[PDB]
Amino acid sequence: PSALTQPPSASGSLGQSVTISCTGTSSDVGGYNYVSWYQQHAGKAPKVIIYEVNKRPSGVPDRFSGSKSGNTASLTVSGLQAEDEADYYCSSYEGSDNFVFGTGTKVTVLGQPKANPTVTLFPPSSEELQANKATLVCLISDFYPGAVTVAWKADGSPVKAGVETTKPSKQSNNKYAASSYLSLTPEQWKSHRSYSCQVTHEGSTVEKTVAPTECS
Amino acid sequence: PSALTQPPSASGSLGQSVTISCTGTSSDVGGYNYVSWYQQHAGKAPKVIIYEVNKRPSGVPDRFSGSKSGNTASLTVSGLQAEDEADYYCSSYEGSDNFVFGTGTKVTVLGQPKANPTVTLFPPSSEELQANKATLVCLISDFYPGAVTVAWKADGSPVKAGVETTKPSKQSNNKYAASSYLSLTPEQWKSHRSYSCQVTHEGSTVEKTVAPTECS
Repeated sequence: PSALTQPPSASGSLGQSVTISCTGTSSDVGGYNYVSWYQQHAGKAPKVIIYEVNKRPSGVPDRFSGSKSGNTASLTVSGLQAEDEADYYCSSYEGSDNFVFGTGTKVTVLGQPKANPTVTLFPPSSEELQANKATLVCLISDFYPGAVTVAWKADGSPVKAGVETTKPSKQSNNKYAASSYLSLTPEQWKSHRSYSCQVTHEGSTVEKTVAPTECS
Repeated sequence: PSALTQPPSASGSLGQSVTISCTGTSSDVGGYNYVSWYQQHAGKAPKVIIYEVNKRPSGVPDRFSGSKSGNTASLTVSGLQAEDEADYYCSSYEGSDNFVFGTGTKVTVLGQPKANPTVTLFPPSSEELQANKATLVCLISDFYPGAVTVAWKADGSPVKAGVETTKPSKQSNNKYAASSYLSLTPEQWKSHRSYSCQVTHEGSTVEKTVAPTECS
C-alpha cells in the first residue's frame, strides 16, 4: 500500500498557513490512528516533525500542527518561514509492521507566480503502428512548482501497469516540465475505446483523452 | 543530539553483496534494540524494509539482512539485483517518543549492462492543430547510463530554439527516460519536409524523422 494519499505539491508565501494531508486506500484507520508526519530536506535529515497525530517531538516548532478528521489526516504550517520549503512525508503503521507512508507532499516558497500544467497527450503514430509497438505520451509543461500527480485512465478505469512518469525538470523559461508515457502493443490499444492522461496540481486536475484510428 | 552515521555512497556488483552500517550511540542504538532501515528509490517514499533490527516485513525481499553489532546496524544486501539502486536510512529510538535517522547510503550497483535508448518521436496531432499549437516530442527511453545528448534538426539546418530537453529521469528499471520537445505553429510544421530528433548516447547517435504525413 501507499493508500496514504498526498496532494502533489504545496507552495506558499512567507506567512502562509499551508495545511497538508493523507487519506487511505483499502482500510487500516478506524482501527489505526497514531500516524507520523515527516520533513525531508534536499538531501538532508528526514526528521519526524510529528508523531501520533499531533504529538510534536521536542525541539519541533509549535507551528507544525497535525490533525486528523477521519481518513484525512492533516499537517498545518502556520506562518511559512523561508527555510520551511521541503518534501514533507506522511505515515501510518498497521499491525506488527505495515509502515505505510503517503506519496510525498513537496512544499514551496513562491518565487515566481503559480503555474498550471499544460498537458498534451500524444497518440501512437501510424509508422509506429507499422513497427508493431505502441506508446502514448503525456507531456506536462509550463508549471510551477514541479510536483505533479500523473495518472492514466483506460476508459476511466485506472491503468497502473505500463506507466512511466518522469521527475520534473526546469525549462530555460524558468518554469517546469514533466512527461509520463504508456507502452502497449496494438491489440489492447485497438480494443479499448479510449485512453486518458490526468495530472494533479494545486487545486486542479486535467484529464485529456485519446482514441484510435487506422488511417494509414 | 546528532544523526546516526552511514557511509554516503556504497557498492554492489549484481550477484555480489553489500553491507551498510548505521553507527550510533548507546542512548539510541545499544541498550535499545529498536532501529530500522528505510529503502528509498529516489524519493517515491521509502519502503520500510526493516524495523526491529532484523525483523523482515513479508513483502520485502529476503536478501536484505540487517543486524545489530556494537553501537551500529548493518544491512547486508546479498547476491545483488541491480534494481536495488537507492538511498537508504536507519532510524534509532531515543525516548521522548522521538527518533533519529542515519546519514544516508546511496548504493551503486556495478556492471549493469548498457541500454541504448528507443527514440519514439512524435509529430503533432488532430486536436493539437485544432487548437492551433504544434508540439513535437521525442521520447528517448530505456537507457543506461543516463548520459544522452539531444539535438534536433530543423529541416536540414539545426534548430536551437523553442525546444526543451528533460535529462535522464530514473525509470522503474535502473534505465532512464529523457524527453525532448519542440513547439512551433502549424504554419511552421507544414513548411518543413521533415523535422528530426537526435540522441547521442555513449558514443552513438540516433536520428529519427517526421514528415508531415498526417495519418492523424
